[PDB]
Amino acid sequence: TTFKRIFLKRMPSIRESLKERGVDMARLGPEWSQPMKR
Amino acid sequence: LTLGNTTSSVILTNYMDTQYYGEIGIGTPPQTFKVVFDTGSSNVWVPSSKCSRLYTACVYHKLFDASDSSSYKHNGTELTLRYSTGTVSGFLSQDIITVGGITVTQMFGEVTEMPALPFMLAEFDGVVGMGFIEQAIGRVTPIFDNIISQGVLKEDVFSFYYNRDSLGGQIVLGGSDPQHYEGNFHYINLIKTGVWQIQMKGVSVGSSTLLCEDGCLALVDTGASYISGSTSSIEKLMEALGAKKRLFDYVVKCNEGPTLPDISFHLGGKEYTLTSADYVFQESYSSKKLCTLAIHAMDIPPPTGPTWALGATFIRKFYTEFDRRNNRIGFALAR
Ligand SMILES: *[C@@H]1O[C@H](CO)[C@@H](O)[C@H](O)[C@H]1NC(C)=O
Repeated sequence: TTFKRIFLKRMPSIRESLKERGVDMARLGPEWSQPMKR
Repeated sequence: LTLGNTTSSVILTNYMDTQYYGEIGIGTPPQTFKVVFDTGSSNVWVPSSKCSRLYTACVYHKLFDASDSSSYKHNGTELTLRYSTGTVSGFLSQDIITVGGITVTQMFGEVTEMPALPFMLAEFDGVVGMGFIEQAIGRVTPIFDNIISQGVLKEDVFSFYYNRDSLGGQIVLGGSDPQHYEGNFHYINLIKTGVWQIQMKGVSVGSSTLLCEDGCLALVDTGASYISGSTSSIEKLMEALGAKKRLFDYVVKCNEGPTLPDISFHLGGKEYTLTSADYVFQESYSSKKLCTLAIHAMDIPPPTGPTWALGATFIRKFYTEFDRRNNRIGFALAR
């Protein structure tokens, strides 16, 4: 009515968190698995 | 999720790269959650207090406890998001949901099953689907349709803005702010009603139109952050870009980073150019260190696919207005 806003706040992405923890990308399981996204 | 067959079964539920969350309040008194606002899905889901499977990931997040809400009204219908392994499952519930001042009565998913992996490392609790009922699992009224029926909005539209840097960004409900964009909005009609997907006539690299000739589809997913497009197309685009596969992402040498060409998306007869600074993470400039582009593969099957997907990086440069009333997507140069 006046302009309602949803404030989007910055958070660390899953990819960013994996990098910070030092998780080896190849060691997440096979191609079929599929580290959930689609 | 994987499930080919239906329109509400093939949903890009990325979140691998998602740097922005919003907040919702469910129940009386309100129970707050950090949620991803995805224009790719149409379901509202939060971890449930009824989740108990030790290897689930509900443990690492805020749970909705129906018992603590006076305004709670149960349904019970099961909903399932199938992946190769395993599933995002729960049951349907109804309660009072508040988004940026707007309060509605919502049919949301009380999640009792979350995978391993990747959900433990997700800083957000759940998902708020900004799509149409056609993509909603169980044909439940999506958040936006419910907000529309309250007659609170000036226009039955919502627009996404991603800030200069890092609150970090914002979703304008009931219109689009003129302090977010410059110039005029170019309105592109949707391919089909029920999905934020538009017609793309071609993708150009440099001079120089290479791929997407003879038409192609392009999704506008806010839950996503990168630019998706079929392996064969991204394999062509990346070989032309002089980049090599480093698994899940494509890389270039940090020194040759800004020297790279320009990607152009032909949408609605207009030139939507994306320069090296827009699609490359320039954390380094050393010829030894590697810089991530991305732009990644992602193969979407029918009915949703084969399709391209324009994420948060496209919306960062192009202020996107989502018109539910006129079934169109409007782009304007962000500022
Ligand atoms: C749940 O809601 C749906 C409408 O989407 C309806 O068909 C069904 O009967 C409801 N069930 C209960 C138990 O309220």
